[PDB]
Amino acid sequence: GFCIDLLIKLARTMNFTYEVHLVADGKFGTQERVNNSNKKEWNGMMGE
Amino acid sequence: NKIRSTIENSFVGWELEEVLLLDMSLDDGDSKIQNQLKKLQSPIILLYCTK
Repeated sequence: GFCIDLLIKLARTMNFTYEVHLVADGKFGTQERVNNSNKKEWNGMMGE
Repeated sequence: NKIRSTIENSFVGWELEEVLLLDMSLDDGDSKIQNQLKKLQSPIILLYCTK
């Protein structure tokens, strides 16, 4: 799709490889509690 | 370290206003200690010193 073509265009001027790994949670993720204590941890996308 | 870690991990709005680490065992530093004491003034302050 769109972003894939963008990264391909990036590759042709940066000389680097890639191995796509799709998300294991299916979410963008925000600041949420760790569900074990008062600490807040990242979930969803940005935690990966 | 414990104070900073529990402040950062907490979701509550705790705002630390500087850390005072003046040493009373030094010589001729009483004026500097008084200056630091005058500079710092907060409603809530914690202390860590000997008796």
